[PDB]
Amino acid sequence: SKFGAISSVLNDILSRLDPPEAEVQIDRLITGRLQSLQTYVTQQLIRAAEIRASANLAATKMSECVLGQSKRVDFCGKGYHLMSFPQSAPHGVVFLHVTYVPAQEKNFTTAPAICHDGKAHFPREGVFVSNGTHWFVTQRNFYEPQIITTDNTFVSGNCDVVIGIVNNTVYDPLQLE
Amino acid sequence: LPVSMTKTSVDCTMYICGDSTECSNLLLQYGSFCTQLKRALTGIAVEQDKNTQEVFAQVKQIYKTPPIKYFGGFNFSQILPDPSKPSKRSPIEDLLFNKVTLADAGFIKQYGDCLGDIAARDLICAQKFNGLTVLPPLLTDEMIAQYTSALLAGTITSGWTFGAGPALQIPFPMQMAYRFNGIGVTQNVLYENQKLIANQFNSAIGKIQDSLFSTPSALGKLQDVVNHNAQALNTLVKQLSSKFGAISSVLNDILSRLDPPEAEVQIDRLITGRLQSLQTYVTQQLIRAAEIRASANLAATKMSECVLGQSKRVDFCGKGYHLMSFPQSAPHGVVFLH
Amino acid sequence: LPVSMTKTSVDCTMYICGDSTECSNLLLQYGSFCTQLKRALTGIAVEQ
Amino acid sequence: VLHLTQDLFLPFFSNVTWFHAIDNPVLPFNDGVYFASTEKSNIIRGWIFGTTLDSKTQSLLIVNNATNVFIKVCEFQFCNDGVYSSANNCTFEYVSQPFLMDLEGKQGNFKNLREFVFKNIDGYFKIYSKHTPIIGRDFPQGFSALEPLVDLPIGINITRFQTLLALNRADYYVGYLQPRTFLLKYNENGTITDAVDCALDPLSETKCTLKSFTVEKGIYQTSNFRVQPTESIVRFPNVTNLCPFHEVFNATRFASVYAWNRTRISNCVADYSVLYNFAPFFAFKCYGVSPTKLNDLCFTNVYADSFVIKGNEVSQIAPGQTGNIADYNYKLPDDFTGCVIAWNSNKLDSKHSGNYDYWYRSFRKSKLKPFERDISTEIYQAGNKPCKGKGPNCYFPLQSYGFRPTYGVGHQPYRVVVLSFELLHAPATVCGPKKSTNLVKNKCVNFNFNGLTGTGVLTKSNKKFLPFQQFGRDIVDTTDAVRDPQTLEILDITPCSFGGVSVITPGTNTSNQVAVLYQGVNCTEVSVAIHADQLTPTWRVYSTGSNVFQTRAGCLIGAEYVNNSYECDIPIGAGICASYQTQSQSIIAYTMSLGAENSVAYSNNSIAIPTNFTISVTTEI
Amino acid sequence: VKNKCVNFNFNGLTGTGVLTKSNKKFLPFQQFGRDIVDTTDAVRDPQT
Ligand SMILES: *[C@@H]1O[C@H](CO)[C@@H](O[C@@H]2O[C@H](CO)[C@@H](O)[C@H](O)[C@@H]2O)[C@H](O)[C@H]1NC(C)=O
Ligand SMILES: *[C@@H]1O[C@H](CO)[C@@H](O[C@@H]2O[C@H](CO)[C@@H](O)[C@H](O)[C@@H]2O)[C@H](O)[C@H]1NC(C)=O
Ligand SMILES: *[C@@H]1O[C@H](CO)[C@@H](O[C@@H]2O[C@H](CO)[C@@H](O)[C@H](O)[C@@H]2O)[C@H](O)[C@H]1NC(C)=O
Ligand SMILES: *[C@@H]1O[C@H](CO)[C@@H](O[C@@H]2O[C@H](CO)[C@@H](O)[C@H](O)[C@@H]2O)[C@H](O)[C@H]1NC(C)=O
Ligand SMILES: *[C@@H]1O[C@H](CO)[C@@H](O[C@@H]2O[C@H](CO)[C@@H](O)[C@H](O)[C@@H]2O)[C@H](O)[C@H]1NC(C)=O
Ligand SMILES: *[C@@H]1O[C@H](CO)[C@@H](O[C@@H]2O[C@H](CO)[C@@H](O)[C@H](O)[C@@H]2O)[C@H](O)[C@H]1NC(C)=O
Ligand SMILES: *[C@@H]1O[C@H](CO)[C@@H](O)[C@H](O)[C@H]1NC(C)=O
Ligand SMILES: *[C@@H]1O[C@H](CO)[C@@H](O)[C@H](O)[C@H]1NC(C)=O
Ligand SMILES: *[C@@H]1O[C@H](CO)[C@@H](O)[C@H](O)[C@H]1NC(C)=O
Ligand SMILES: *[C@@H]1O[C@H](CO)[C@@H](O)[C@H](O)[C@H]1NC(C)=O
Ligand SMILES: *[C@@H]1O[C@H](CO)[C@@H](O)[C@H](O)[C@H]1NC(C)=O
Ligand SMILES: *[C@@H]1O[C@H](CO)[C@@H](O)[C@H](O)[C@H]1NC(C)=O
Ligand SMILES: *[C@@H]1O[C@H](CO)[C@@H](O)[C@H](O)[C@H]1NC(C)=O
Ligand SMILES: *[C@@H]1O[C@H](CO)[C@@H](O)[C@H](O)[C@H]1NC(C)=O
Ligand SMILES: *[C@@H]1O[C@H](CO)[C@@H](O)[C@H](O)[C@H]1NC(C)=O
Ligand SMILES: *[C@@H]1O[C@H](CO)[C@@H](O)[C@H](O)[C@H]1NC(C)=O
Ligand SMILES: *[C@@H]1O[C@H](CO)[C@@H](O)[C@H](O)[C@H]1NC(C)=O
Repeated sequence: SKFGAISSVLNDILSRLDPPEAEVQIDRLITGRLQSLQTYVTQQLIRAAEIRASANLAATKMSECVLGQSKRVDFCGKGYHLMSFPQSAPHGVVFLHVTYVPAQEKNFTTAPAICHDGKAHFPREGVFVSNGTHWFVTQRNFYEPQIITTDNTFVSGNCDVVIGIVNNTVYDPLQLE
Repeated sequence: LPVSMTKTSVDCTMYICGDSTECSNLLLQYGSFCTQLKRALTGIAVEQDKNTQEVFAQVKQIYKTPPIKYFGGFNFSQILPDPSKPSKRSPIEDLLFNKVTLADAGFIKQYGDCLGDIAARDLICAQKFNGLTVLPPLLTDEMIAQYTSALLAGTITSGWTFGAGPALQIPFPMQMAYRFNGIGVTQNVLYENQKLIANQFNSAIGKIQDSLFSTPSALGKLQDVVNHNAQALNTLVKQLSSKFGAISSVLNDILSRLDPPEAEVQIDRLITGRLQSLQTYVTQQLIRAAEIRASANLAATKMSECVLGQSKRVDFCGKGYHLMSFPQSAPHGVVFLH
Repeated sequence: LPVSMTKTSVDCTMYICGDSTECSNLLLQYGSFCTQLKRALTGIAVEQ
Repeated sequence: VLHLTQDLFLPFFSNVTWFHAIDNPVLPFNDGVYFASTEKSNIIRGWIFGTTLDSKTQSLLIVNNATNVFIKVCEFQFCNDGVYSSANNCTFEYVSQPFLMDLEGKQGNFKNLREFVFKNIDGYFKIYSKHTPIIGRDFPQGFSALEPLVDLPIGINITRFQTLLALNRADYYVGYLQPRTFLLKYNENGTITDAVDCALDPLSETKCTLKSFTVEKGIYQTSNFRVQPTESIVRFPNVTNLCPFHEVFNATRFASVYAWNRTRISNCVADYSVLYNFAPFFAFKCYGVSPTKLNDLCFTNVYADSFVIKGNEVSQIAPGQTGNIADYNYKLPDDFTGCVIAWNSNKLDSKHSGNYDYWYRSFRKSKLKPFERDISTEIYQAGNKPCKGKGPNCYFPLQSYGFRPTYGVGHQPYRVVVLSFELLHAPATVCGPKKSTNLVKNKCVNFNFNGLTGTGVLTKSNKKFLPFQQFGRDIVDTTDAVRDPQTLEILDITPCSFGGVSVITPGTNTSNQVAVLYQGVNCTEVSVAIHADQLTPTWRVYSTGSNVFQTRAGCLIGAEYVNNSYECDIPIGAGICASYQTQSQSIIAYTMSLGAENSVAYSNNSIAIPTNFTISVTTEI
Repeated sequence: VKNKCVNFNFNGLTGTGVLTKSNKKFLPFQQFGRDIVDTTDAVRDPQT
């Protein structure tokens, strides 16, 4: 690009103009090329800052997803994250987020707590769920109904303050023995 | 958190050489200094679109609130969309829109009334007079509101399950119990003071609306983004009245006043001034776009964690033990209710 | 981890034209090439 | 390589006039001519060029023959049918190998399609050719590049153009070139395989600005569009009094340089033809303005300083000049906007026995700052004497411009006047002799209001212009409103149409159909502009009424709006996305579908628990 | 001289570099060479 000079070839305008004549044109070419190089350097700096942001993100992703299980949702892939496997790529990394995703689900019923005898029973972990006629306890992300026993649930309440409690019988493994 | 900035599509040919064949011909002597700037602005605009996409388009399926709205006592009418309003936005979402004023909408197609401006032609007409336009966002503030409605309805009817796979309905009292159990307090606490916690939730939600209403500007970040963009654009257009050492600052004047072989010098000075100013604008826009991209990535992470689930990371999703987070769309940004 | 850098607030008027009225008048013909820099550095310091 | 060039080319799918033969029309020539023909053996010898083809202007002739050519530059008279009858002032003969080549495969079936291209760019007559043995019966459509044969710096004026015939006992394909931008694909062997115009189709323009021949699916910002003005209005003031240039020029006692008579010229129309008439010019060197463009300018005030000075002193009078006159007598300011007029006057500043009436200052206490008169007779001090008189060490400051009818050119009494203008923002009382056209409103036009040039749309206003107000602006210092000089009314000024064109296309491997999006413009405006053919874009994309969609982001031409909702394929802006969908295939724009409409089954006591699970591995890059 | 760093003045085209035989397909009117970035690549030898 001539940048408003006589020509865009250094070896030409040097051999075609004595220093004084060339000087002015050489100055024009320098002030054009130097400005273009500054533009390139600034764009490279900004792109390198962006790539450093992406690389810090990738390093965090590796340190969390790869070297461990990440409890933060939608960070290591969509769904409940299980594990990850890095794969080297040209000028980058590729992750293989292995994720646990739920499937077919059924309306059953639910209640915040179960009142056996004047006392409220809450699940130690999991949901209170009902087939429709026999109440059950089960985990949250998988339907594994279990008989509601005094070890599956902890009792704290008075059967009169919980909104939505349901009458049912809980089981204890000690009375039989 | 800011999510996006105003998209501009600077055209150097019109900006630097208003309909001047001689000026354009001398500009072709500067090489592809222009296609670089046009490409950079195109990349910034696409990057803004991608930022909004990442922040909001997190849920593939658009959910809706049930026809009846009784969430175990929790009063969500303040953040749920209002069917009565034509724009279908939340009461707390309307305040943000009314508390932010955009200098140039971009989606105005204002041409035709600059002649009809009657009074002094405004900033938008002036910018159009010199090759400086604003593109509109791909996602309108009406469908972004529907994204936010989907995100909000998914977190009140399905807890965090919709952030993983199929949205599994769960009563809000039980979702509250599960969030409580997620921070080390047993469910019986919630099921024994459900009425009290519902009252506290309603009071806090109600009093945040007044806290935003009466405050001068708590949205200073979004208004800061808007002011920075408008001010950079105004500084850009103001450089068209700088002589840069030329006889005059009007190309049509110095072209109609000087014959070509002499006017080439003044036009070259004008080129070398205006190109430098335009490159300054482009570089500052690139830096601001990098900052906004960082902020939008942070906002996307905050949405994905705080909204689509409970975050164990302390002080990340608000101060205290995080329970949930309701996003609310704002002009060129997002507002979370931790 | 770095948390902040030095807050610089260079003034273009003196930096380019040390107490020279002629240089100030010539700089004025460059438009707002100065307020931009001053605002940028003020924003940098506030952000620090 | 995909090198992009900007030169004279035949526009793709342009108009080419096909002739016959069995008288020989004189085709006009301008910006180059594409020539093609298809003959059995030989029926076209050569071509004739030049202006008026007579013995008054140089002409050309490129007649071929069996073995060589006969290129020449001459001033032939006529032949009305050897090929001429006059070679008087005629040179630059030329002979080389014959342009025509013919080969037959033992059969006259083959009719080589001979194509030629000529041009006259800065002289240097260029000729390009390529012989395709392919019979050109039906103008072929495959690509065939053109190789230069000869290139001779003719250096004449060519406007008309003719051709020659043969004797005996379907051809003449002619097209006209235009300055267009082309993108050319070079083969690995250095030939050209395919080229695409860059002002023909929206797809072609996108392909040009995205230099390639395969354009992937997406939206590309290519250029902008501008409503070119239709009329050009010039509204100069309501005054017709010619300026007093005649009086100052018709004067005779032009004062000396020490007392430069300065006349003020205002409230008049300056037609510098009278400046030319009373002026055997010697030095019309103008600085702030071009002397050619002086009848189209408006100046706030015009000064005329007249003073007779010597031969060298006129070259010594200039902005920031130095010397005995430009330091103590008359100094022009550095930023002078105007010029000097000098013509010899040896009949009015001369007589027998001599004349010494004029004067000039040589001795001043200091330099004369620009535009100051220093009429004073104080003897210059030398040494330290307060001497008041003449003699040695006591010098009378100003010496005499004695003028007689006998001096050398360096000493004749040159009559010099300077014209100083003030070309700034203020009601101009002095303007050129340009006529004041009518005023047209609500239509993009070029205006020259009181010398304020520009382009845009004008109309009525409800401003409160104070009586002294004359202009309008905004916080950005851009001329907004101009008071009409001959109507005293307020007219706002609008941008021409400035916007931005983005072409929306699927991959060229899929289809050639595209969608054009004009940014931020009501599509009625671009439709009337298209119908008036005042739009800068030349790719006139079709408008069948079904392909127009006033988007919130501009308006879309070439895509039909469907009320359905699909996933966003090509982003447009403002909730609109375009995609290539079957009908049998066309481009459709639609409001983006944010996702499948779903309603959850929330209830007081209804819960969903997954009875099964899946493991999915997603990828992140 | 080929395969050696030399300063060339080919028909007024000045520059420095290394030259060698090519298998180009220069057209008979072809005289110079270049590349995608428009830099002189090949020169037809005036005397060969
Ligand atoms: C309640 O949950 C019961 C699971 O124990 C289901 O009852 C089963 O019924 C079969 C006979 O139909 C028994 O053989 C078995 O032992 C078990 O009791 C029952 O289907 C379920 N209720 C509903 C409505 O699904
Ligand atoms: C669960 O079972 C309780 C006794 O086993 C029920 O309490 C009864 O309440 C009635 C009034 O509804 C009293 O009249 C009676 O004396 C006894 O206290 C309780 O109602 C029941 N709850 C449900 C939801 O079935
Ligand atoms: C949920 O919270 C809403 C807050 O806007 C309540 O609306 C209120 O309606 C009354 C009129 O009855 C207004 O006076 C008040 O200003 C407010 O708009 C709404 O009733 C409430 N609903 C429930 C079920 O809690
Ligand atoms: C470039 O020129 C080469 C030299 O002629 C071509 O190679 C030739 O290919 C032909 C067959 O087409 C062979 O018969 C010959 O021996 C030689 O290999 C080459 O094809 C050509 N490339 C083009 C035109 O794209
Ligand atoms: C410069 O010379 C001009 C021509 O002689 C003067 O203009 C004229 O002056 C006469 C008086 O001599 C007027 O009657 C006439 O109307 C016209 O103005 C001009 O005044 C003179 N200026 C100076 C400063 O000497
Ligand atoms: C949970 O989902 C699995 C796959 O998503 C089921 O496995 C299937 O098993 C059948 C045979 O029964 C195969 O034909 C099929 O390809 C798949 O492997 C699994 O049965 C299912 N389990 C339940 C309890 O629904
Ligand atoms: C639960 O019941 C509702 C009531 O019709 C139904 O719409 C929903 O699909 C059911 N969910 C299931 C079966 O998972
Ligand atoms: C070529 O000329 C014919 C004859 O009028 C006309 O119909 C046709 O439109 C012209 N070509 C183009 C591209 O306009
Ligand atoms: C053809 O033109 C050449 C050019 O001088 C001439 O010598 C020759 O006599 C002409 N005729 C033939 C048959 O070659
Ligand atoms: C050639 O041109 C000169 C120009 O003065 C003219 O006098 C002369 O007659 C011309 N030769 C002719 C006509 O043969
Ligand atoms: C060339 O001829 C045209 C047609 O008469 C004329 O208008 C033009 O001025 C001529 N140019 C020159 C340089 O003679
Ligand atoms: C003065 O006016 C007369 C009018 O006839 C004209 O002939 C003469 O040339 C003029 N002189 C000058 C110097 O303009
Ligand atoms: C302009 O001049 C004409 C002729 O003297 C007159 O009729 C008209 O009213 C004038 N207009 C203005 C605005 O002075
Ligand atoms: C732009 O939109 C339509 C289409 O042209 C029409 O009402 C008018 O031209 C403009 N309307 C407004 C409100 O600017
Ligand atoms: C179909 O599209 C038309 C506009 O082309 C619109 O007026 C109409 O309401 C649409 N119909 C439906 C059912 O959306
Ligand atoms: C939930 O309970 C409330 C109050 O008891 C009642 O108004 C509402 O209709 C119930 N909804 C369902 C789905 O049971
Ligand atoms: C150059 O000229 C010499 C002497 O005339 C001759 O021997 C040689 O073949 C020529 N070569 C070329 C390439 O013209």
